Amino acid sequence: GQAKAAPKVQVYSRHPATAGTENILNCYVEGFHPPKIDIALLKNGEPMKDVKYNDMSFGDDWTFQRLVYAPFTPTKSDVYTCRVDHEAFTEPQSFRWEP
Amino acid sequence: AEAIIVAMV
Amino acid sequence: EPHSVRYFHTAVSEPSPGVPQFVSVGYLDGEAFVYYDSETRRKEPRADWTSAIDDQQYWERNTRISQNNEQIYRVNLETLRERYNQSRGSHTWQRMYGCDLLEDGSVRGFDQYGYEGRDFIALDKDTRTFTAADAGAQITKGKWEEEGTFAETMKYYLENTCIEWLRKYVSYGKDVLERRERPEVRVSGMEADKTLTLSCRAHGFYPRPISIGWLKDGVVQEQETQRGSTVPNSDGTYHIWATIDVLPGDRGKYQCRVEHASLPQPGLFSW
Repeated sequence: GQAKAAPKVQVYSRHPATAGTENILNCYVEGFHPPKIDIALLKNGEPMKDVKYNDMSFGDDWTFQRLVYAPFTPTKSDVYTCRVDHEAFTEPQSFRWEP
Repeated sequence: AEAIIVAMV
Repeated sequence: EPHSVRYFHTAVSEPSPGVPQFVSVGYLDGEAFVYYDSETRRKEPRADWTSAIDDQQYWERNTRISQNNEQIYRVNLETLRERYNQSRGSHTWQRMYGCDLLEDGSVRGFDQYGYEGRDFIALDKDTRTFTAADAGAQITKGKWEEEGTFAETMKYYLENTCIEWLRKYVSYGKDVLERRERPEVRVSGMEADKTLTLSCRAHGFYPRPISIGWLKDGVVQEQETQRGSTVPNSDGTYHIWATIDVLPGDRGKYQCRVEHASLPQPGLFSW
């Protein structure tokens, strides 16, 4: 038919993490089609400030990818996640940053 | 630089 | 020494936030340098080296070309909606085309088209013919090969004009392409139900090619290794992780091995 491909998500920091050190949190969403999508970076469920978006791209199977990122300062107690809404998902899905 | 010719199907 | 220029086009009938009607991104060796969308309606850079292009008309010329693709792609989406007897709604038109310059100085070129995320038509630039996916694709393949001119013209662009520009881009961007950034590596772990999981993570290496794996007394543990795909950072660097499950006792036995053009010899890392 027409592709309905759901994405796979990785979350990771730019640098090895140190509690109290400025860093950048990354969320890589790949393998979706159609391109309409929603990607949000959450700190304990709250929206994070200064979130930035790379230019979308697609691969050889026509499915799309995006990098979403924001500066952050990780701690022992804070939970950072990536929330993704796409129509090949039955409901939005979360992905956790393991520090 | 992109190609000048248009691709029409 | 091998290189590529590739343009990624995307046209949708129904925009959504972060998805304009039409987007074109061009990449030099997998890194963005030029951008055009249907909102701003103009060519903008994505890399600083782009300031040396010296064609003067370049930015205005490529804007007009993009504005042409934007008009034509609208029309193609209507061609295909009606050709496939589909109703109006969310439809996707995508195209990728570009040239490579190989290690030996050889050239490749590509021009592949997709509709609804599936292969539609694609140029075989050495036979001057097209590979159609459908009976719908074939209509175009017939129209393109009967007239006999579009295949010739695209092959000329990919093999000459495209490569000619590639060589210039690669020269203008040498300090970016030829740079090297070493991975920041860290091994981490945690005990579950008497099983130690070792995680090795390489941060911010450039360029992209990398090798990562676990060694138990210097012996490669490839079967038990879980290695992720290379993912991008926001600065043009890359990221990768490799994991292995071990027995908590044989813990000193296990080392991570990172090999990368930025490091004169393998880096070796342990928890």
